[PDB]
Amino acid sequence: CGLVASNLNLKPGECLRVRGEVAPDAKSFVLNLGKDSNNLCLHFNPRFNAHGDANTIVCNSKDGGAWGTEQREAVFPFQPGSVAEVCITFDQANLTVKLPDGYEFKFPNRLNLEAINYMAADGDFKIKCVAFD
Amino acid sequence: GLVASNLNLKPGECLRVRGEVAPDAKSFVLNLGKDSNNLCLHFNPRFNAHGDANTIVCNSKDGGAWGTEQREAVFPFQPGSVAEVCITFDQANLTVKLPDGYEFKFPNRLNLEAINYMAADGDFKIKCVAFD
Ligand SMILES: CO[C@@H]1O[C@H](C(=O)O)[C@@H](O[C@@H]2O[C@H](CO)[C@H](O)[C@H](O)[C@H]2O)[C@H](O)[C@H]1NC(C)=O
Ligand SMILES: CO[C@@H]1O[C@H](C(=O)O)[C@@H](O[C@@H]2O[C@H](CO)[C@H](O)[C@H](O)[C@H]2O)[C@H](O)[C@H]1NC(C)=O
Repeated sequence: CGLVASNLNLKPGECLRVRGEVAPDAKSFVLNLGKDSNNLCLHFNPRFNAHGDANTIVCNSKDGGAWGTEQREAVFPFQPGSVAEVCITFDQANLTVKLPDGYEFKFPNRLNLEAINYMAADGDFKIKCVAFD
Repeated sequence: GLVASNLNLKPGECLRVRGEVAPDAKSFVLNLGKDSNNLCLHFNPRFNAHGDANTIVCNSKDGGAWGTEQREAVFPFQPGSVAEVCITFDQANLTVKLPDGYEFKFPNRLNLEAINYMAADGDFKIKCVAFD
């Protein structure tokens, strides 16, 4: 397991910037956001080739230790052996993951927490920089 | 304040922390090590705290026990402004680079093969954390 950050006081509107390195042999990587490891309002999992998925982003929530229903997208703006930057924010309705080029993924806010307190990276993704602004 | 785990910061690698020092700051803390009980560096600039003023306080914590405290004479921090600190370590010392060109060494007393844990506290709002 990779970088774990807690006591982030990320309130609605505030923006979490993460820059990291995608491994050359990347099958998938994971960015987890929420209250703690059992309460995730966003499980952001780009799968190059993993768990039956190829070049597909799988988003989900985890509520009280229980996974929710997976949501899949068409576009896949990630490539192995490269640098990936995401800007993440949320409001009462959705979590939004923005990519520099203009890509924008919305995931429904299923947990409705006051803040994002927890971030964890996993899989083939080496976090290089985290910024709160 | 912010807590980071599984940093896996190896010797020679550099940890960059940028933050916002409160206008009425009394003190803030950067803790580095294995966990809250095992700190190879307790970095504690004191503006107006524990009877001290404009003093950089450093110490270690080994198995819950504070080590022998040390202090630097300079103080390149100024409340109500942005401050950046860069930390690295070898087997002998931790090297802390301060904003205004200043740099000092704190003896490596914990014999860890990596820094895996960081905790911020006090009047210091972290804005950026970088690893390389
Ligand atoms: C059988 O379908 C597959 O089920 C697995 C599973 O372990 O249940 C799914 O993989 C997990 O997905 C969650 C998020 O929902 C998380 O990413 C875990 O790390 C995965 O192990 C998988 O999505 C699913 N595959 C399909 C239906 O394509
Ligand atoms: C006179 O000794 C003083 O003891 C206090 C104490 O509470 O034990 C010291 O304050 C602590 O310092 C450690 C690091 O050394 C850490 O910062 C704690 O948060 C503080 O409570 C104080 O530094 C010390 N004064 C001296 C030795 O000048």
